[PDB]
Formats: sequence, structure tokens, C-alpha cells
Amino acid sequence: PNVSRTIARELKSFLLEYTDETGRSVYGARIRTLGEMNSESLEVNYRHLAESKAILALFLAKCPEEMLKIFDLVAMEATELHYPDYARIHSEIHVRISDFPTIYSLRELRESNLSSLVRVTGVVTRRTGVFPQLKYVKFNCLKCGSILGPFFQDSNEEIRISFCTNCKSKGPFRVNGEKTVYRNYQRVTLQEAPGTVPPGRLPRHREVILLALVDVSKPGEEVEVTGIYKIIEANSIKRREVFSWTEEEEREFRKISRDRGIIDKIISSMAPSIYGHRDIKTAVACSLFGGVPKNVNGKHSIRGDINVLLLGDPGTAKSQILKYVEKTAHRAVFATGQGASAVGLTASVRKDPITKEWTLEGGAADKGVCLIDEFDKMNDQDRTSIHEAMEQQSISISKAGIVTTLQARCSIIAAANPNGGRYNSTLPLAQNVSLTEPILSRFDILCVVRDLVDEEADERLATFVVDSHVRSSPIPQELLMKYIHYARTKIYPKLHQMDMDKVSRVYADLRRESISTGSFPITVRHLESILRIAESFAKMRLSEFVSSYDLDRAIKVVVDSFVDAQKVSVRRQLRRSFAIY
Amino acid sequence: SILRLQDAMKFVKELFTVCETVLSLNALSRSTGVPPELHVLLPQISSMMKRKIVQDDILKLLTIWSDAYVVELNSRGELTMNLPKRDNLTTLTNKSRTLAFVERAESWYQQVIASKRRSSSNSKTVLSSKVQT
Amino acid sequence: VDDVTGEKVREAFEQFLEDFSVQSTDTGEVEKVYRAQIEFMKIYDLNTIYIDYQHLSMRENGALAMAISEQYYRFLPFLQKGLRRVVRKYAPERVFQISFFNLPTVHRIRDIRSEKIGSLLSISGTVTRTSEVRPELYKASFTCDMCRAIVDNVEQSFKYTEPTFCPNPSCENRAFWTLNVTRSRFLDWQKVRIQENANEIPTGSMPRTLDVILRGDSVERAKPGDRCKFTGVEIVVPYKISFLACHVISIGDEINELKEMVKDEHIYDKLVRSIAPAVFGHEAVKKGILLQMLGGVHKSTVEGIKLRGDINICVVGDPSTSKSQFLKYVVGFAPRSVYTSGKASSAAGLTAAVVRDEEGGDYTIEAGALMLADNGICCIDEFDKMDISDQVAIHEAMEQQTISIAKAGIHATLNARTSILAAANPVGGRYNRKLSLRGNLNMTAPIMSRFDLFFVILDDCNEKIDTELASHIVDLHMKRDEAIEPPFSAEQLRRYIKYARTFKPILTKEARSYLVEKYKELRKDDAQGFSRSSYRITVRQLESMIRLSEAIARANCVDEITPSFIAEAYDLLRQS
Repeated sequence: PNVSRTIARELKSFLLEYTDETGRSVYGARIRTLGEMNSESLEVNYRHLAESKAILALFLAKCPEEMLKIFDLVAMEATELHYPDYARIHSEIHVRISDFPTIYSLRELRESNLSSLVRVTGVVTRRTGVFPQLKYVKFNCLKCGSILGPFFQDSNEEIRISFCTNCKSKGPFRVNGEKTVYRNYQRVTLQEAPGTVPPGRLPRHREVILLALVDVSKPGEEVEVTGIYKIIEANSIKRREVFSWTEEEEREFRKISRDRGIIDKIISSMAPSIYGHRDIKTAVACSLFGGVPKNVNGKHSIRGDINVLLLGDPGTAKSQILKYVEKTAHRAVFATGQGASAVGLTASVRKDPITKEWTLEGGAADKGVCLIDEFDKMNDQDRTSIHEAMEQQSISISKAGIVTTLQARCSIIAAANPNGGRYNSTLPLAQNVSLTEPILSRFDILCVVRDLVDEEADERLATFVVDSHVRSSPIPQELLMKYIHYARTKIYPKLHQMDMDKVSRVYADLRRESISTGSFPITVRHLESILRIAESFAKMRLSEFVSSYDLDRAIKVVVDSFVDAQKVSVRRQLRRSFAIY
Repeated sequence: SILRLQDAMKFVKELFTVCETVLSLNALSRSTGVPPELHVLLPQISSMMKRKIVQDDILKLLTIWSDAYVVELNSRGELTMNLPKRDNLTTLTNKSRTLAFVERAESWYQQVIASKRRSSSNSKTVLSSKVQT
Repeated sequence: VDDVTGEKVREAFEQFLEDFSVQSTDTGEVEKVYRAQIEFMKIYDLNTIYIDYQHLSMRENGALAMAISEQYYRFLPFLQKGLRRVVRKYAPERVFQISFFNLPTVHRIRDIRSEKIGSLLSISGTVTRTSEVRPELYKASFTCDMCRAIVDNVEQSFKYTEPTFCPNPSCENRAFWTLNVTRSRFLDWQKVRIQENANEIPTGSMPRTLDVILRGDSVERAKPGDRCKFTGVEIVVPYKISFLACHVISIGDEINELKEMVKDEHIYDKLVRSIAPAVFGHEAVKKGILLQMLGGVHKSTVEGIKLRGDINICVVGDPSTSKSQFLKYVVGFAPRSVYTSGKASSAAGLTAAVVRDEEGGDYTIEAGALMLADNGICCIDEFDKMDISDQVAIHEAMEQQTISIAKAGIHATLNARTSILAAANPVGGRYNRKLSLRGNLNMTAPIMSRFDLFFVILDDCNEKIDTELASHIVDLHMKRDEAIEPPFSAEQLRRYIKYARTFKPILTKEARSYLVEKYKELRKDDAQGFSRSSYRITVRQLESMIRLSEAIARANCVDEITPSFIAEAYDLLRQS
């Protein structure tokens, strides 16, 4: 149509007149940055041209495929009169339509959203890149040896050609792509995030096409993609990013956190199914609430996560707590063994059978919490990958033509069983578990349960589990899970050097007493752990800084984990820690 | 202490510019009808200004310009809004709506300042129609 | 002859849809609910309506239904045009799906002839395999050979079509236009495999299977490995006789005998000796097999997660026993029973292996014994000669009730509730009383767990019962002896199993107060043990006796359980 000719000259006049701040045309700086650095991506906010002309925004929302035939041409014309001979190196320059107001979900993708612009959130998986895909074909008929060709896009397998022109034969046909179209690949499968899916339903998944934006995306992270819907053809990608906090719920959270010591109420709200004991749930709540990451002049990155390790006889409950926190906590990933969930933590090059090739993928929650069940039953790859992720916070991929070091700042909640069923209390934990000391040193809290013969446990456990079967004060679950996301995304409580030096005095007693009576020592990692546990309790208390008695609970948490992880012969240490108890 | 001159003016008058483009983003389509709901509108304007948008700001936009947005509440509890025209908002009609909104805000600021530069207004929210019985 | 009959049947169908509104207040007179159904889908715009054939069979004394019923494929665009006209006049991107359901006759796969080609049919059976979802063409954009003009071509759901004349008189050729996918219209298409049910197979015949196609939003509803009932049109495929379905559903003196059998007092004693009349002795194994057919409540929670409310039964002992005979009885008597040999199985084989089809090299998912016969007994003979992969798949299927399959890019999880009858043997065959169950069974602790009851059978030379066993064996070897005969047949036992299955009892407070003391009494035996005691006692054995309590409550048909019937379950746990 000729109506595009009055559209073109309108936006050609628009790019030379957009002065939003202090009378400065930002498009001249944008065109000189794309021309000097040889870029092909042009950035246009939707609000700018929408404030200028809403009919262009309506045309972009209705027919973006024909609206994109004007944008690239006027961008190349602006780059050609701004820079001479730019067409010799770059023939086409695309545009990046950002700031889409109506962000859709993956379950709202319907038949009415066809051939239009849509901004969707998700998580990327299945990374296959830089391959020549098809769009046209040719075929060689072997009987007469002839050529015939149609079209083939990006959804079907291939359009079988079985009828020759003059052979009228059903002979064997061969694929000729030696006269054929250009190829560009980015087959990425995107999925819905688990932190915003409704309960009972399953997250959907789609396939996205990336062309002209390859390997700038990180698998296992949240992403925002703006593209057209037909299979989504992405135009813009954003690696920066329904259950969120509001203004009416944020005042009551400070009012709840100010009154009646809510740390124990959060602990009692953690396990509604059973009675339990506070040693598992205290470590669980401080691991899910986490600490703060700090660096000094861009280096010395400390891990802000807390990795807890559960141990005890297999008859007790260890998977129900992680099953409750998988629904409760945000971006919680439950992974298991060889690959129960068909997703893992380790990078891998492997063959794929759906299309029967070799591919590379770095598995997977960068801010979330990963839950590992049956920690002693694994191979060498998933032990070394979690040891690298527990040692430092990055996982490297060095295969299939790609080299990427991705962030691995995830918390680890692992559960295990000893060799033989019984805990065997007259031996230490290093002789009990099959694991060694440096993989045990990454886990700061080692919680362990035992068997209770006495009437007390018989009076409580059997009665609670029969109350759960005969039926067909704490903080509620919704306010608790909203408080987790509200406190983990807004505050960062530091520490002040006024009277904190006293913990360096008590560590000086507590280190020395572990040599003379005990066999296992205490190091600086325990000091880093109790400072993280104290700042996690200050985060849960929602204070400006860590108080003086948060370290008392932190030293109680480290004493009932380290002293309980040893023999019965460290019994004098049960009374030696009674002076600070 | 209203201080609306230092505060509300400029920020509130850009609410209509984002809101007029987001009601032509959904309601205007050649595919499958659909009624403009307030649950998918607040997040898009949240993307526009990057700031938190409370659902009462749209009610203030209704208070300054009443006849564009109908406040009727659906039976499901969600509060829908619509436009009087059925032939949809043209780009020229969108510019005329922006000029009418800025002219209406200038008229409210001009009439309210005779009591004493913006003088005193809190940009009072419009009364939302209550469900019967 | 149907060109003037199609407009009349379109007028009749729209008169049927126009003359019936809703006047259903106070359960008075009846009139159809279609206009409010269209008014409800006005917001969601899916247009995948459901029209009952029983509600359509009353107009024109059924004659309108009989004329539509044979010429359904020849009257289908007139019906969708009448539906389009009534939603265009009653309401202001347009796809439509009209589904018919609830036919009065259920037809098998062996009674399909060529006289019903194009007519509607109800096909019931079991789904064997499932394929991936694929985008079906719908309408394409053809370009000419010289005009380069766009033509919006509408397919007719048969095969790749092609126009005949160019609309612009710049050309009149008939050579090959080229296809175009920009202005094209895609959707979900699926091809599944239906097969003949196990209760209606002829004597000596083979259970002949067939492929059925499905479109609209009837896809992604049919779960693999379940009894299904489809309603559709018989369409031929180049030839082969396939089917097209539009509706999917997950189907699957008598009271004078049942009320007489629930009023006595010695029913359970004949039930434990009538659940396996061919086996001499072993009342405990018969008790666990009888209580392992019916379970308890699985949704006993306040959090929102389903629990394991089933009974797992595992038999061990020396070889050449009668423990496989129970295995041969369950599968010959229980309708929801799948038997496997164990060695002729694998991980994928047990639940869902993948096999290729050459039309496009595309995969289809074959099922198996696992995830079949829900709320029934899956019986695995030779449990210890299996691999590690299928046993951790069994453990993953027992840790959570759902099962997940991740293959070829697609992820699919489904509900599963089966009771495992595991037949195992030792590493040396002979059971020695020297050590524990763990070292003799030779399998790891998590797959040894989640098992409610273990049955150990040891044999020796005890002449008084041995001569009776050998006499019963030689008396059984004759033409239909009365020695085997039970006190009552299976004829009332099947409806008794179903009547006890739909009972759902509720435990009491006195039973719980006696149960906590019984658990303390059972855990007191662990103190100063190592005699008779052979395994550990924790929450799992407490859950096993809790699940056996509602099973004995259902077997005795009591709504509120007393602790005296749970005392027999306590004695059964003490006997093991």
C-alpha cells in the first residue's frame, strides 16, 4: 500500500524531533553509538512514540510484521544520511521495541493474540544456537533426476514431496539445500516461572525463535521477551527480569514484626503437619530467609546463602519439610538423584533423541533455594558441580562451542541418610557419613535427629499422626510467604563496630576448648556463619541493624549443630557451653 | 500543606497518556472482543513509570476527566472500564483526548486557585459505584 | 439432493437452539441450557460447546436426530453455520467446535462396518499410545505463478489441497501456486491409539487396535493408560478406516444378597478362606491379599497434599511354594489387575517407552503395566532380578503419587494410585533364620520402605499338614473337584468389594487412645530385643496399621471403628 509512504515520512520527521529532556535529541546519540560500535540494534521505547502518535502504536499492536517493514528502512535511511557508506558493511538494521505496557502470561496466550506484539515472562531452557535453519527447500527426484521447490517454515517437520513433474513416480526424493534460503537459529524452549503459577495447575511452555541476539541469554534465569505471536518470534530480550506485596499489606507487616517476638512464631508456623523440634526448622527458616552478600572494592565476594544438611534415621520426616518449602518459598527447585525431575544442577554435553543430535546445556534458581534429597546417593558429576557451587558462586560451561560462566548464588537444603540406618552415636559424623570434610565444611549447619524411646515422643507423634487420619496462635501461611518476599527484596541490615568485638572474645574461648577435649576444630567459617545467622535473624526481625542478642541465638545454633555432630565423649562440652547458654 | 504544586501536577497528568494508550492496546483489536479489566491495566502503567501504581490513581484520573472511563464493577468483583465510542479511538482522537485532559486539568487548577501556581487540592478520588444491597 | 436439505436442517438446528431458553428455577419444567452456555463462554471465547444427543433426541419425535445421525459429515457445515448465525445475532479470530455426547448405545471396535462411514459413533476402549501435539494447517496463503497475488485458501481437513483458478484475470493458469505461512491459520492436532478392552475380547481373538485423530480443545485431556469413551465420526484414511473424536471422558436380588451378607457375624472368616480357595494354609497371606484390594482415605489433610492411602504387599520365602498361585488368582479374578514377570521389563517399559513412526520420524509414547488399572493391584513377580532403574522408578512412583515423563522436549505428569504385589526370593533361595530381612532380601533401604506388610514363608517336614497338602494336591488333579470349592462364590464377592469400596469409614477417639498404647506396646518390644524382632519400628509401621484399620472397617462394613478390630491388625503385624 501507499499508506506506508505517509507513515514513513511521519516517523522520519519524528526521530529528528524527539527532545524529552532539556531539549536534547537523544536519537542522535543513539545513532552515533550504533554507528561507531557497528551495532544493528536500535532502541525505541513504546511510550515515546505512543505519546507522539497513538495510531503508530495501534498499527504496531495490530500488524507488527508490516509495521516492521517501515522501521528498518527509515533506520537505514537515517544511518545512511548520518554516516556515509554504511550499507557496504551492514545491509539491514533492526529495531528493539521495548517498554510494552500489557505484560501477558503464558497461560493467556490465545487465538486472539495471533499476529501481534506480546511481552511475556519466563525461564529459558534448551539452548541450541547458531545453526542454519530452513524456510525454503528444493528436492532432487532420483528417477529422472530433477529439481522442484516449495516453502518450509519453523513448526512442521518437512512437507513431503512425492509426486514428480513428469515421472509421476513415488521414487525416493533427496533434500537439496545447496540452492536454498539463509538460516538463523535460536531454538529456545521458554517455560512459566514457578513463583507465580496458581496452585493445582501446571506451568506451560512455548518455543521461541531468536534471530539477528544469540548467547546473550542465561539459562535458568527469569527473562522478559517482547515479540510477535504466530510459536513466538522474539524481537527484544531482557535478562533483568503475580504474588507480590502491596501498599495495603506492607504497613501491617511492620506492625506484625514490631510486636510479640515473631521469630518463634515463624518457627511454629514452619511445620503445621507435625510437632517436630525447633532444630530442623530454625536452620530451615534461617536458610530460606538468608543473609546479605558483601564485597570490598569489587572483590572478596562472600556467600549470602546458608546451606543446611539434615541427618538421621530414614523413618523420620525429612522430605515433607522440603516439600512444604517447595510450595512456600519463591523460586524453590526440588531436584533429585540422577534426574527424577529431568533437570539438574550440572552443565552437560549430551545427545538428544527428539531430533537426535549433540547439544550442550548448563542445567539450571539463581536467587532461589535448591532442595536435594538423598545426598549420599549420587555420582561424580553432580557432586563436583554442587561442590563448585558451594565453594564459589559460579558454574562454568566449556563445551559444544560455548564458554560461559554463569551465576550460582543458590541456597542448598540437603537431606541424607547414614550408612546402615542407625546413626551409631559412639562414632563421629565423619566416620558415620560417607562424605569427607571439605564438602562438609561448605554446610555450615548440620542438623541431626535421633531415636526417642520414651513416652513423651510416643504421647505426641502418634497422637498428631492419628489426629491427621481421624479428621477425614501461629502466623498464617499467606502472610508468612508474603513476608519472605517483602523482607528479602527491600532491606540489607549491616553491623556496627560498637560492642561486636565481644563475639571475637567468646570465639577465642570456643575455638581453644575444641582442641583439648574435642578432635574436630572450629574455624573462621563458623564466625562467618554465625554473623550470617545473626543478620538473617535481624532480617526476620526487620531491624536496621543486628542487635546484641541475635548473636546469642546464632551461637546457640552453632553449638547444637557442631557439638551434636560429634561423639558422646564431648559431653563435658555440653556443660562447657552452658555458661554462655 | 497540600503543596500539590510541588507534588501531584506533572506526575498525575502523565497518567492519562499511559492510560489512553493501554485502553487502545486491548479494547481495540480485530480479534475476539474482550473487555478492558483493571487487573491487567495497573501493571502496564507500572511498567510505564517504573513506579508503584495504586489503583486509586486511576480513580483520580476519573475525577478530573469523568466521561471517558465508566466505573461499573463486574459481578466477579473486578472493576471494568470502557470507552463511549464503538468505532474506537483514532490517533487524532487520542491527541484530542490528551488536549482535552490537559485543558480540563488546567481548568480545575484555574478554578481551584481563586481561594488564594497551584494552591490547594489533594486530587480527591472519585466515588466508586457501590453494589446494590 | 442435500443442497436444499442442508438449509432446512440448518433452520431446524437453529430453531432447536433458538426456541430453548432457561426456565430451570425450582426444579420445575425442563428446557435446554444452551443460550446461557453461550453467554458464559462470551467472556472466555473458546467456542468448544457441548450438546447432548439425548437432549436433541426429543425434537421431531427423534426423526431430526436420525436424519442428522447418518448424514453428519454432509450436514456439519450447515450446523456450524447455524451456530455461527445464532451467535452472530445473539452476541457481537473465529474458530468453532461442536461436540456431541451421551449416546444411548456403546459400540465396540469389533462391530465397526462400512455401513457407518461418515456417521457418528461411540467408541469405548483403552488408550495404548499417545503422540505429540502438532499444528494443523487450517487455512493457507497461496501465491500465484505470475500474479504474485495472495489467496486465502481454506483447507477441508482431508489432505494438502490446491486452488484451481486465479481470481485476478491477469492469468488463468492451473500450474503450481506456492504455499505461504505468514497469512496462514494453525492449531492443536493429536493422534492417539485406542484398543479393545480386556473384558470384551473374543475367545482366541486378538485385541485389535486402531488410531483415532482429535482436534479442537478435546486434546490434552485424555490421559494415557485409562479407559476412554469417544464420540465422533468414522472417517477413512488412505485405505484404512480411522476415527475422529470430539468428546473425551475418563470413564471407569443383588441388594437382597448384599443385605443378607452384611447382617451376619462370620463373614470375615469365610472371606479369609475364600479369597484363595486353591491354596492350603497361609491365612496371614490371604488376610493381607484380601485387605490389599481395598484401601483407605488418601486426602486426609488440612495442608492440601494427597497421602499414600494404599496397601503394599510383598511375599518372600523358599521356592516351589504356592505363593505364585495367589499371583495367578488376582489377575484371573480382579478386573483392575496387571501382571508382569519382572525380568521382561525395564524402567521405560514399566510406565511409558518411546517408539518412532516413519511418516516424519516422530515419537509416540507406549504405556505399560505401570500407570494402568488405577486403584487396583499391580503384581510384579520376581522383584529382585529387576534392575536399578525400574526400582528407583518404582520408588519415585511411591514417593509421590504422580509420575513425570520428560522426553523429546515435552514434560508430562499424571496421577497414579496402584498397590504393589511384589513376589521376591532370597539371594540363595533358602530362607535362613540366622539374620535380618535386609541382608537376605538384598535390596536397599528406600525401596525396602513404603511397604505395609511382609509375608515370610518357611517350609519343613511336618507330616500331619504335609499329608493333607499332598492329598489336596492329588485331589485337585481331577475334572472340577468340589474340594477346592469356597463357602460362597465370587458372584456376590465382586459386588461386596464394590459396596465396601464406596463406604468411606471414619475412625474414633477410643480407637486412637488404644492405638497410642498399642504403638507404645509394639515399640516396647524393640527394647532388650534381638529375639523374634527383625526390623526397625518408626512412623511407617504406624501408618501401615492405620491404613489396615480402615480396611478392616470397610471389610466389616462399620462406619465407626472399634479398637477390637484393630487388635486383629495388631496381631497380624505381630505375626509378621
